[PDB]
Amino acid sequence: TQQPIVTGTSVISMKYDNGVIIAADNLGSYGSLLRFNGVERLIPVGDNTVVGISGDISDMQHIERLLKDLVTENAYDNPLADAEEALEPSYIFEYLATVMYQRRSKMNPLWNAIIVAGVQSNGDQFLRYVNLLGVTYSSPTLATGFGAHMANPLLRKVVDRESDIPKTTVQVAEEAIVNAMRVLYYRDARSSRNFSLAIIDKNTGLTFKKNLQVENMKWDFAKDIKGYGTQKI
Amino acid sequence: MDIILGIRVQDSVILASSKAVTRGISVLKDSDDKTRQLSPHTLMSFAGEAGDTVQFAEYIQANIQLYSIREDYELSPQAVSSFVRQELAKSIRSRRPYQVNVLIGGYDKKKNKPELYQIDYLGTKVELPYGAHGYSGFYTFSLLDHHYRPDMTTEEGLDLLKLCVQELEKRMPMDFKGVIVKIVDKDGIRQVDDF
Amino acid sequence: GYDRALSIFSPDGHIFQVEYALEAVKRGTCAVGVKGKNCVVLGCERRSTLKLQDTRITPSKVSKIDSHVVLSFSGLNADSRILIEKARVEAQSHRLTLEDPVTVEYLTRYVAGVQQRYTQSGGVRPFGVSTLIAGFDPRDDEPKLYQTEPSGIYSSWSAQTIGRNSKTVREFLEKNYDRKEPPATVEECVKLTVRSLLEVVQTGAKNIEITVVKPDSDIVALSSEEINQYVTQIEQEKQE
Amino acid sequence: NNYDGDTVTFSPTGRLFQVEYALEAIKQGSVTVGLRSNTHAVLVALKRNADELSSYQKKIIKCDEHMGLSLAGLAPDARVLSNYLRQQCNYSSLVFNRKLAVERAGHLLCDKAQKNTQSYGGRPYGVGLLIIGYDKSGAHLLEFQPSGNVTELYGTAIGARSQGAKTYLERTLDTFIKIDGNPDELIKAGVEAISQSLRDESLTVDNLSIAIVGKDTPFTIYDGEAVAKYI
Amino acid sequence: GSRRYDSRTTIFSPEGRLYQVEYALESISHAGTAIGIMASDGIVLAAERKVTSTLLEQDTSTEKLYKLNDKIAVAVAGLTADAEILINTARIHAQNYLKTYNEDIPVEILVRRLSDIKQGYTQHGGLRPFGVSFIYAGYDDRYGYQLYTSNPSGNYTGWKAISVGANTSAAQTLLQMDYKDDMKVDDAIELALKTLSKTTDSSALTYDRLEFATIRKGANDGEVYQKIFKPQEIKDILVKTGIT
Amino acid sequence: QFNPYGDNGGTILGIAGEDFAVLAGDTRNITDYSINSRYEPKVFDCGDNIVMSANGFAADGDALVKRFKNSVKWYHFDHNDKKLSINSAARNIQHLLYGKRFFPYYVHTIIAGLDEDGKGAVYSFDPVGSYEREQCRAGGAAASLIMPFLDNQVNFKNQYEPGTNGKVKKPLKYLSVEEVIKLVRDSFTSATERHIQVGDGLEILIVTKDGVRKEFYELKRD
Amino acid sequence: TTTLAFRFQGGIIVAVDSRATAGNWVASQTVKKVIEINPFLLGTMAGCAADCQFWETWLGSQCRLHELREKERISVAAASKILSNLVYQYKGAGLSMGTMICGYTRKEGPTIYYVDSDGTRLKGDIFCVGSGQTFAYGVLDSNYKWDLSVEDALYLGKRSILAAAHRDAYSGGSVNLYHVTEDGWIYHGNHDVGELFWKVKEEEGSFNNVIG
Amino acid sequence: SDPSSINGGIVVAMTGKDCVAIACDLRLGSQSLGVSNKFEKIFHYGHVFLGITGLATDVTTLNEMFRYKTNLYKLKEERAIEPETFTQLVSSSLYERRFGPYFVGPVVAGINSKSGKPFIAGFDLIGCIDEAKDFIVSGTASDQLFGMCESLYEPNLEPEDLFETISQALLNAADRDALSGWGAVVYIIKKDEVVKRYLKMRQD
Amino acid sequence: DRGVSTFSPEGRLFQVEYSLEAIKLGSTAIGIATKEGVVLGVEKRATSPLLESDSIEKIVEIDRHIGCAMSGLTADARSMIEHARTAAVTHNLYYDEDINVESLTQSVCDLALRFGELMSRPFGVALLIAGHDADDGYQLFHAEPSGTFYRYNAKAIGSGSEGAQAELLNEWHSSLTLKEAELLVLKILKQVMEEKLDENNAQLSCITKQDGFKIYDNEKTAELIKELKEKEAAE
Ligand SMILES: [Mg+2]
Ligand SMILES: [Mg+2]
Repeated sequence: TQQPIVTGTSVISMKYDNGVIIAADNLGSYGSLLRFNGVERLIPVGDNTVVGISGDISDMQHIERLLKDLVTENAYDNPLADAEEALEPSYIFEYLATVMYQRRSKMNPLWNAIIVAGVQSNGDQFLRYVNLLGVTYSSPTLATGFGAHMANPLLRKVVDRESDIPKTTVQVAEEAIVNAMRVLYYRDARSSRNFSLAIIDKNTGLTFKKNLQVENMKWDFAKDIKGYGTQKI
Repeated sequence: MDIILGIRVQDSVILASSKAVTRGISVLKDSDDKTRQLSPHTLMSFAGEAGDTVQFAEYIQANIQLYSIREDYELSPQAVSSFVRQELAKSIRSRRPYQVNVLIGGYDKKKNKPELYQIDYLGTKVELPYGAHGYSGFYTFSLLDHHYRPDMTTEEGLDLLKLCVQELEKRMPMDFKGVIVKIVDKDGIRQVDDF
Repeated sequence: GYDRALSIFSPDGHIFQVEYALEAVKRGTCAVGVKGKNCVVLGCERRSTLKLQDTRITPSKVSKIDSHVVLSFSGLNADSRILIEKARVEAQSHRLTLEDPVTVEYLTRYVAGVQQRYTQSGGVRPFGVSTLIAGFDPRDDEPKLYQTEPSGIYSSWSAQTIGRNSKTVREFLEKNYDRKEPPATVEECVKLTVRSLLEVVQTGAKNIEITVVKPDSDIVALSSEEINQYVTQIEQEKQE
Repeated sequence: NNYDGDTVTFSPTGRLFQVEYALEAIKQGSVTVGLRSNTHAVLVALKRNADELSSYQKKIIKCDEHMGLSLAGLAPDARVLSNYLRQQCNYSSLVFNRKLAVERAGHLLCDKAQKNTQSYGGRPYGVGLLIIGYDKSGAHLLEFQPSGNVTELYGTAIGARSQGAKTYLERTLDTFIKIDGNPDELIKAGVEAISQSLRDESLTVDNLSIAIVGKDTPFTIYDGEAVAKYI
Repeated sequence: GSRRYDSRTTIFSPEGRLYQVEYALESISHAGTAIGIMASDGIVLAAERKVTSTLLEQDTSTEKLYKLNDKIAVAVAGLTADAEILINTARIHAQNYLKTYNEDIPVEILVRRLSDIKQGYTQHGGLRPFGVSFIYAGYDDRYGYQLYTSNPSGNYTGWKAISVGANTSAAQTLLQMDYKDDMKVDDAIELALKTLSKTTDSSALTYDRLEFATIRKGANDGEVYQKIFKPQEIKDILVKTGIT
Repeated sequence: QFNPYGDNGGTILGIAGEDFAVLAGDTRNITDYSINSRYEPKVFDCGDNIVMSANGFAADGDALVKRFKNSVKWYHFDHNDKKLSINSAARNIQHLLYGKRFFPYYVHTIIAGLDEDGKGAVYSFDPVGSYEREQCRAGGAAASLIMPFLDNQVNFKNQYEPGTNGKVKKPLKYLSVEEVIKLVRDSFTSATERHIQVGDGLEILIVTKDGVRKEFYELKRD
Repeated sequence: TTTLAFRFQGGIIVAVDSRATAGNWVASQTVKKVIEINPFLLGTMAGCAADCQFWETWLGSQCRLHELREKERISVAAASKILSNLVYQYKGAGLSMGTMICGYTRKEGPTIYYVDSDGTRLKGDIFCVGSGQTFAYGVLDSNYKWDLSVEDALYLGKRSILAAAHRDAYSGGSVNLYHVTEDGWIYHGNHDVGELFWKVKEEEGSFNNVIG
Repeated sequence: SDPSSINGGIVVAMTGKDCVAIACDLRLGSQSLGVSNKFEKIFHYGHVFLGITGLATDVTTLNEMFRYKTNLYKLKEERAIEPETFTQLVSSSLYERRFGPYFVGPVVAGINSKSGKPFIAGFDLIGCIDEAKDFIVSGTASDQLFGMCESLYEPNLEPEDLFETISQALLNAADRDALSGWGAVVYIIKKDEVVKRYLKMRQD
Repeated sequence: DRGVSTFSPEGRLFQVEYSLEAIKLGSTAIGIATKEGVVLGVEKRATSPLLESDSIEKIVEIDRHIGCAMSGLTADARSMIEHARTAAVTHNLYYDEDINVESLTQSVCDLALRFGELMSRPFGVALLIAGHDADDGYQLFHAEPSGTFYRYNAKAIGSGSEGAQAELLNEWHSSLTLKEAELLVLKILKQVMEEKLDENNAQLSCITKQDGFKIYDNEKTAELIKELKEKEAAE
């Protein structure tokens, strides 16, 4: 039995024609206090997988150490550790999913929602979700927390089903993600302006972008809004 | 499980136990014998939580019978009662205690005396001339305080017992379907078939 | 815990510790079991080098396992108590769960199983004891007599003997005991049991113990005078 | 002599006699051959019988859809080690959704056998194993010895008179390695290899045992009338 | 491994004997003689101390005779340290019984349990047996006055009169000669001392080389009393019988 | 306080024919009022001509299926590649479920296949392992909507022969694979209309002696 | 649920319903609430489906092991006690079982034992267990006699379940009949309440409360 | 469901001139129901006296426990235990069950056989020793006993006078408590004689 | 001394090889498998005439479809039989079906090598496990203390095994009837047995698909013995 203390908010992601995109803001909330502002919640594993984590940050750091140790362990007695026997997104996800479900079954969960984004060795896009209950699912768009309620609707307008994935480019997909992050900044009280974004492409590989900001924001209309009903001045 | 009574007279101990076994709004049985013979001259009646009562009674029975075989000797009622008390005393501080109250009626062959012991589920032991468990005592004790004499015969003890059952049948809310009466004396244990 | 495998195979395929346990049985005082038409009798030797004994309190050779089953033995006396205790506990456990007393075969099978377990368990030696188990099954009038030994094998016997000079008394029983017509009465069965012990014992004074078991938990041990009457009767008929 | 009472004792020359005696049990065992190409890996085993009335002792055991082995020596020890491999292959699939690499399989067997040679009370395994498999890096063949030593090979053989088959494969190396995309021809080379270890007896229908794994071929065992093709 | 150094204490000889038990009995045969005699109205326990030194504190010493409870006592023959381990266990067992049944433990039950412990060390555990033989003297309301003996094998037997330790062969012959069933305590006291006086390896039997105890019903009306004799009391009883 | 259970919604449906059996299920996965996936399969081919679905709390469902699939694999190893019969699979699943009697898998399990006489079979389970063979069973969120429709159309309940004064019942008969699929599709479209957790897609697994065939159909996405 | 079993001149009658409920939802109408342990032993099921089904099939395995080890069919007393001792170990854990172990042996004769999840074990001639037990008792007790024929006994057991199926909301579906004799148990069919009710109403003239 | 007041009962101990007294009621009940009027709460191990109030099963259990321990003490020490030593033993035994305690209020009383000094002591349920020159009280009428003892008690009372003081303290305390009374026993303890007296009191 | 799980220089486990010598001292047990059934027969070998031979239980039921005969230190077989019976019943509970004869035999053989320094020594008894299942039909297995089991068309174990096995080599063919197999066990038993074969000192049994495992009565076997003698005298 736990309760989350220092928390991270939405992680959002989607598939596009050649790969996957994932994003998450750089905030570590302490209840209503916006305590920590330099928290990286996207953690790359190798050059082909990015794990995005929300929820309890202490448990996130524990999961970082597990992934870091998994890469070390996989390299032991493995001449093909950087080739055919390298870690796949599917291997990394299943490991975490096993751990998440085992911990909930011992009534001592890792208080997180996790999205594993990556590209498999055969070029197939990998995008799957797992959380504190051990619940897992896959979809062309995946999101956690407020992202599930606000980002998914926007991302699903681009990729509404499987057949829309080949029709979606990296430029269009990234634009939708960045737009979704702006919407979350408007409407999520536990979000920040600063965020990180990661693109895993089957051709150009892993591109990790840090220190991105939400921009082109609409606030001007606020000046005209006066009172809460009858007030004119 | 509700009514168990005990009366120690001059030359015997008489135990009376109700025949009803009730579960919910149904009397499942009206001929239940709520007692086990621990040894030829020692009888134990019991009442309490369903399942626990019989499980406990039979466990005690097996242990006393084991002792009898090992030593080729019958334990005294006092010795049996102390053993039973200790088991209940252990039980009350266990993970799941035996919720079972007992009366032990026995005839000590060495002393040539009847003996009645009342033990509750906490391991509270007392030797008495007459005893009861549950709500039964609230009616019978005052009745026995009045009518009981220490030098009574077995027949007089049975008439006294009839008077208790009549009072219970009159004022008790629940129908306990009469009682099975058993006598413990020098000649052993026998049942009164017509009561 | 002490783990050592004490009972092990030898090149010739023998378990010496089990066979040496049989030698301890061969050293023990003689015990005989004879079953009749409506009874079983257990005879036991008591060595007469021990005078100034207190026969009231000295452990009896025949032990009640339940009210309907008895157990005598030959071999190490201390070892026998462990089997008897385990047997008595199992007898009460059987009554508790099955709501019926043990059959003689079942009780024998349990005791034999305990003996066997001590022949392939680490850190223990075999029981230096062979038992004769006799009695009557619940609600049954057919006499039962079984034998066990250190290895753990057990079997039923019309009549059998164990202990020192048992080969002599077995020789006697093999010609004197008729399968087609066993001892019809209690007297005949006891007499044959006493006769068989008189081939080995020495004197028929306080050396022979006799225990008679009958159906429906009817067990009684004979006194000195009662046994002495059989001894007196046999010797007078012998002089012929 | 004085240093062969248990596995925890070194000889004055630095030998482990109980391990060497366990190795001797393999030499007494019936012959089995292993060989591979770039696309497929093949096991061929000569099964042994007690007499004409008895069945023939099964030599090949399946570990997963993509891996299995053949045994030579104490069969129950092969059952224990193969059972351990089944669990490790299965652990890899359930936890990591990953087919166990044949090289890791060998490393795991080595470490399991090693622990039994350094501790008091236990004993070394009395069996030799030939593990074949097809994983992400192609076809593989391993040789396991109960000393702990595991070796990756193009081809090999273990058991009684195994030197004959081993010499043949050493000559045929350049030929059978390039049998790619042709199961029957690779098996034929294996059946011809095991034939070099035969004396007096010949390969019959209920005597021969063959197994194969490859690119688009799950680990499957052939016995009985199914191996009549290769005689 | 450690197998090399294992003596194997719980095994049979080819003849069917327990090596360690037999060798423990050989040890006990060199110990100071202890005698027990049961009379109709009490029990006597007499024991010879092992080669006493003149500077040994005799009055505040306990080597042979120990009290298990108010009704039961034992005479020791063998390793004193081993005996004390078993004695404390027996004392605890007696109290467990009293706690359970609110009755003093019957003598045989205490003897059986202590003998069962000894038996265990001969059958399992891989440890040496206790090099101790006891004579148990006690009373209960079932069998009255009782004498028992146990030895390292865990076998126990009942007796009218018995000796353990050194010179038991000679001692048992003398007891068998002079003992009779209608004997009194005062007569048994005399027999015990006379037997020790003839079997002893010492030059002459004296008070400082003895321990003595009686269990009588000499207390007031239907109750048992244990009397562990003091040095001066042994001196007096030795003169009274005409040994010194 | 931490709640180890959740509701992932969705509904499943198993029907047995004469020489075939179907196990159908929608592909929508949900939590509360949100859609997690429009296509997340929960009807699986487990080998040996057995199809299985464990609907309810998806984590427990995936765990159970995963464990049963593994049970089939080990049954082959331990018993000389013997085929696991549907009745033997059913009993095996009871022990898997009852093994967690005091911390249950929060799922309604249904398996389908052919019995040892080649006839269509469906077995249904409660969360703690009580099971029963049936011709017809709906499970999950919309079970209460679908099941009485099946009683009426598959087992012909409350339908009497016209003109017989309600004396002669409508006779039972086996339905064709074509007629069964019609009832499945109509059941799921009806459930999609009247249940918010049901929709997106319908995946049907059909089991015959030839093997396991799949069929997919679109459902309303609102 | 409604289950009963009673003892009479010609042996033992056993009768049960077939309804399963999860709250007010009727989960099934075709459930087997009698377990066939062996040719001479039956077990009835009330309370939790899984607990009853799992542990009574387990009981059959234990009864089978008994006759392998002892070369003799287990007694009804011994069989019932294995189950009662099992559930007693789990007491407090939340098992919910109301069972009746019915059978014939030579030494015992026809015997019925009531066993439940709070450890109670009772031998008796007549028992009714379940949510509809009172309704079954009402019909069964008022018409019961020891001198009943096998035909009349079977009908009374059937009629008693029907009575409960009618009044008790959590009982219904169909009636499963069993007869146990010296030779073993005999199955007397599945009887749908849908047809049985109207048949009994017409032929007997009972159930006048219902709109005919 | 308060363990200390289910069965009811009281114990009181006082010191006098070269003497001590300990007394108790005879009631054992089950809440309102009086069950036994013969249930004595005072026990002795050699010359050391122990009274115990509270849950009757624990009263009995602890008596059996201290009989057990003082018997072994005597065998090993070859002498009877003294009141000071026994007080420490009671404390140790109670605190050993710190988080699962016996629900009792024990009272030790006795005269040291060596020094001749009168000794009394009391304990809480987990063994905290309350040593006192004057008096110790325990049970369901402890408030009443404190009031009676504080007013009636004076130092250096003779055995015959002490008897009257302790008897009147107990009786009048018991008559103001529903769960106490139903008879009473008083022990008067001198250096080498002990007198036990049963008191006449109201039986309601 | 020396370790329990020690290898010899030839590559064999000392204790396993020594246990095989104990089995050679055991009484003879013969098994014959046919398409109509599997027959199991044993030499009782009573050590004395006073021993009631009907109490000698060397043929044993494991399940309705599996039987078992033993030879060697027969006391060691009791825990093996107990394990087999449990394994058979347990499998039926888990899978609602009969258990394969081979799987049952494999389960028994897993105990064999579970000894060392687990039990203290190997079993000193060999088992003939006979049975029937739907997949592989009528089967006969020989389970040794080495953990190894061979399937046999016919097999003899015990003191007269090498002589009986040579006799089974010649006599066995694939078209044997059940009656022919019964007589063949009795014939070969009578040859290798010390004492003269009769209904009291020898026991027969069989397992068929229809009637399951059955131990024959002394009356039934006596007729087969009388039938056997007449047929040998007939030519
Ligand atoms: Mg919808
Ligand atoms: Mg009042």
